Amino acid sequence: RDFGRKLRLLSGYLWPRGSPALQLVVLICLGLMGLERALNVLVPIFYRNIVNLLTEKAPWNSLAWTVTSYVFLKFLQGGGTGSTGFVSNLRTFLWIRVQQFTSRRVELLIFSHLHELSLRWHLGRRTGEVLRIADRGTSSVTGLLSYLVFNVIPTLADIIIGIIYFSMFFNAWFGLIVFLCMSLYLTLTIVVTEWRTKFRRAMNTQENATRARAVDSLLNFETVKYYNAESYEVERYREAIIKYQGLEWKSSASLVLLNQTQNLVIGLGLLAGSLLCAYFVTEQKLQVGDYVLFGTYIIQLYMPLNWFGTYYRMIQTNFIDMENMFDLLKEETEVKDLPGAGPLRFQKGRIEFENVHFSYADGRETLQDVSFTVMPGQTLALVGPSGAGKSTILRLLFRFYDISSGCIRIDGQDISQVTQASLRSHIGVVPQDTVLFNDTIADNIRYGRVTAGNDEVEAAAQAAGIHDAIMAFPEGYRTQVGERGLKLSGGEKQRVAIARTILKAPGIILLDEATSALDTSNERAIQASLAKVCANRTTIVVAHRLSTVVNADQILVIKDGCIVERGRHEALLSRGGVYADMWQLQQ
Amino acid sequence: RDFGRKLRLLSGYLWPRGSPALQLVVLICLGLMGLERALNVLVPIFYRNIVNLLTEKAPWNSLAWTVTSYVFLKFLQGGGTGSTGFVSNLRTFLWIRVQQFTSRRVELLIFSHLHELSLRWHLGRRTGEVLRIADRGTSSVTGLLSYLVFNVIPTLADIIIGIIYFSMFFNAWFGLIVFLCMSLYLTLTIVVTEWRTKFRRAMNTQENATRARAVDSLLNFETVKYYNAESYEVERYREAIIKYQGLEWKSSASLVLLNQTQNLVIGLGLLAGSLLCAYFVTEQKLQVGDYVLFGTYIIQLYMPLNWFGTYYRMIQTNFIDMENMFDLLKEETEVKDLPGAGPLRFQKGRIEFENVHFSYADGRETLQDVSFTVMPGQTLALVGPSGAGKSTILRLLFRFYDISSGCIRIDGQDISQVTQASLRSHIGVVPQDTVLFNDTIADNIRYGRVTAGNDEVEAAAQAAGIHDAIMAFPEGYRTQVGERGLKLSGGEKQRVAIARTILKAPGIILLDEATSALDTSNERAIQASLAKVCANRTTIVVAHRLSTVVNADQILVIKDGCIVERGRHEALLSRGGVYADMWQLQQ
Ligand SMILES: N[C@@H](CCC(=O)N[C@@H](CS)C(=O)NCC(=O)O)C(=O)O
Ligand SMILES: N[C@@H](CCC(=O)N[C@@H](CS)C(=O)NCC(=O)O)C(=O)O
Repeated sequence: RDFGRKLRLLSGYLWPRGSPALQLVVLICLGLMGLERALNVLVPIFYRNIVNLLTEKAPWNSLAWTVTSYVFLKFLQGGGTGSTGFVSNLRTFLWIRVQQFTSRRVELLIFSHLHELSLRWHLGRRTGEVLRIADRGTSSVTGLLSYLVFNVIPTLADIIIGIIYFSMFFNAWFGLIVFLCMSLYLTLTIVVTEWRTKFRRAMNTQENATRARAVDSLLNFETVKYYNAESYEVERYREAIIKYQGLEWKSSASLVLLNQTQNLVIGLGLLAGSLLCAYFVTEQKLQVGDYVLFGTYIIQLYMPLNWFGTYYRMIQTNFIDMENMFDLLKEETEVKDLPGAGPLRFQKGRIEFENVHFSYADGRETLQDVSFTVMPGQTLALVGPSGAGKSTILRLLFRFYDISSGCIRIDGQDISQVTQASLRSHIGVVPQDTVLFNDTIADNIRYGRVTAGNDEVEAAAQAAGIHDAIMAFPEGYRTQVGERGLKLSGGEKQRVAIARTILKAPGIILLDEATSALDTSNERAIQASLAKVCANRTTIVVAHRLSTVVNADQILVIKDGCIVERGRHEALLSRGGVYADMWQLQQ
Repeated sequence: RDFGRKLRLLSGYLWPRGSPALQLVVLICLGLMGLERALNVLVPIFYRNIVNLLTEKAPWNSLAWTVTSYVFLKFLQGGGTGSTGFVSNLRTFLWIRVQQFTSRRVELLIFSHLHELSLRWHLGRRTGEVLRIADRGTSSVTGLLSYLVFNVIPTLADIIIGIIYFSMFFNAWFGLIVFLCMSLYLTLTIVVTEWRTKFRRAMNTQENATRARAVDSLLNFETVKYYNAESYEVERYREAIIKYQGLEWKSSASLVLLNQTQNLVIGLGLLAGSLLCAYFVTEQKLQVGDYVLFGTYIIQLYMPLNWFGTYYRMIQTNFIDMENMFDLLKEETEVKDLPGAGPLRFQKGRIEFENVHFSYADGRETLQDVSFTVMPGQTLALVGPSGAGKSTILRLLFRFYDISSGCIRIDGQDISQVTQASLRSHIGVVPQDTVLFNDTIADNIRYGRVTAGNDEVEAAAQAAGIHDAIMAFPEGYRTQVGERGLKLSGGEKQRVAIARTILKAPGIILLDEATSALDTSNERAIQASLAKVCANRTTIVVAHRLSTVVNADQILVIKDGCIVERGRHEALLSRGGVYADMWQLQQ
């Protein structure tokens, strides 16, 4: 039933293909499992020997030695519920290390491969669902291995070994009795389990619904604002509670029924076995100790079978979760890749366009036959209505999609024939809302270059005029910054964005202006700093204000993928066309 | 150790003081617990009888009947791990019903009392934390009762009963042996359960930190935007994983030690008992069956005492959660309430203000000596800068806070000592951002009156001009609406707000103008509807546009708690004051 490939993948993930100091640990763990399985069978034999020696008035010495050996063996073996003895504890003590190793490896792998994807897929689904999928996937990879290997194979092996022992060394009917009892136990526990899976899921769905209902009567506090509607909400909560309680009652009972069907089957068992053994004993066919041996063996072999239910249920789920996570990882639809080879030669920073058409969505087209060429060092600007074309062309400048038709070349070299690393390193981008994550300002600034020391940080503090503002803070570089720490203003995060821009030392500045209201002096200082970092550097600015455009060397207007102005600035001044639009935009 | 009052409260919650059909259930459950405890002691006596009868070659009939009785008894008693037998399953089968009843009652109580609170407390902390506190509180109330009553008292009772039995009917030294073994087991379990507690909490904190770290590398997709910072994020994740794995390893190692300290104190005890019993057997002081009897009793005590060991931590945690939930319920910070008695009768709706002072924050004061009086049917309006005073006075019209100093009267009756029910019933309020929860629009409309039938819904749909939209939707009143369903426009939700306003049919309309830009024809239709619902009804409107002011009878301007305009509409037009502000607002 397609289990072959599944088990092959599980085996692949089991063996630590890496460090050679862990295969020895795995071998030791398997040997310990084998020793535990042997002890589990050979303890009752010593119990029977003790009883037999006691019933024939043996001398004290042999009795003492045998009882000491039996007690030591019981201590080594699981002295109850399987998972108590010394052997199982050592097995856990090594498997924790091996499990941590494998979980770390798989988690790093999935994290890196998920981070390697493109943007469209990352906007396709929300982050919470995918993070939950990943966490459940790694938890399943560990737990399914643990559950199967160390709780479902040992139990079946114990069952088979006990059947063989009873059929060979004890009699010919006890084997049949045990086999029938265990077969009935297994099949009944399996079915009952499916019926219960049904009535249960329905309980989890109802619980999720009744929990979601509760939130929207505490997060939507308009009840009193509208009317005296406390009674209505109370009644609705009562009805939801009633439904959930009914489903819960049905579930819990299924469990009581699985539990008792089991406690019966094992019992019809004991009876049959105990009655037959007693009858065989009373006619000198067996010994006294055989009775206690059979009782102890049946009890001890039934002991780890009490959870087969939970185990079926889970070994299933975790398989579904593994399917989901492997489907996530196996996806190869990440079409933003690179050619076979070819670095980038950033000679001077030439940018050219040749009738490029692109539409980020489907159905209709937004950008078509856009063509313009910018001399290096000139601060070209883009203006237009409230549209998404500006952001689109911003992204195609940054190799964030794949152009459907056209060509984008830089310095006489196509950007589609080079790796993303150099092209993205040479360009610094300032977004509208520069949001930062939870860390100190020191690593925030060093985020520009990992190998750059604090010398570049001091240089940036001197250059960007942030030294006085930074040292004004009494907490120093170890200040708690972010949503966890203190809040900052928009101007401050723009300033730190310029700081990391100077850290980058880029070749092109594809900056986007923020729309924050501020005094003209601070904005002019910011623009002066931007000019002094983009001096003798290509610059593209997107804004709705003419202050940055009046001194700009070239201005373009985009109207649904159309450009109607070109040439030098004096030509546009002499046009006298939408210059009315510029006049009415100036005020 | 302060346990007395806590146990008294637990006893209070245990007995269902309500319906008379559950006292019988509780009595039956306690009787079943007692019967289980008796069986758990009296089974090994039958085992010893069987062995003794087998060793003296008893006749077959007595042996068969005794063995059948013993097997039946084992089936009735827990045939392993305590929670398997028929008796325990029946106890669960009734406790599920009683637990559902008590949980439902406590949850409804806490929900209603929490919903009765005021607003400032609800802005003191977010809803998620308080809801999680409530849910943990109810879960603890159920689980702590279950854990204690049915798994910590029975085990200690079993220990004491076994000690008594061994000291009385068996010998004078087995009691000492068992007592010493059990005392050592308990004390070692307690101490190792504490040291491990520490190391562990540290594991939970580290896990929470690492998990929270992952979300801020997927909700902050700026890595590609800034620079090739995949390596830095991968390294940071690796370091966090390393720290978490170290803490996890320490915790697992601690667990492996508690387990074995136990499996020893049990091994030492069993060794001593078995050796002494065998030596006493070899000198004809005891019987053969006493050996198997002693062996079979220790195993029982051990199962339960194992999981006992664990249950310490949980009783402790929960008692913390119960303390938190009871502290939440005992909170009395609801200062917006009503005097000892006094209903309200609304005649016509006179409103007067006599130099009232109010400050919702602390330190400074915002609203002071505010005085105005509104004739019925006059749409009095407030205007000013970007300030919250307008919303504040909107709130004080609704008895949403307590006036610091002054006098507020409606219809010549002070509102500070009247019931909130009628006072909020006679007044309808239209907010700016009307948020609704997950349900159909039919209930959204019916929200006006719980007792109102569909006849009023049809009449209001005809009156408010919303029937055409209803017929437009092919799903009718049964359309799936809300954030889970399809979205609606701002104009539509304002319209449904007016619809529920007509459902209320109030006497005073403390409406607030919507801040949505829309076609002037729809706005004039909305204004006509508002006039036709506010005809011969008092109205107060807050807006920054002159559309609601041109026809207004009286307009007030707030200047950080100052009012300088008063009089009739012609009077304020002729005053020649902030009329300049009116002209400069128009264009
Ligand atoms: N009756 C189950 C016992 C399994 C069990 O009780 N384990 C706990 C989990 S720690 C459980 O299942 N209780 C909650 C549930 O019903 O799922 C079986 O025989 O497999
Ligand atoms: N040897 C453990 C057995 C109990 C146990 O391990 N139970 C599970 C809970 S189902 C557990 O504790 N695992 C998580 C943990 O280590 O706390 C003890 O004596 O406490």
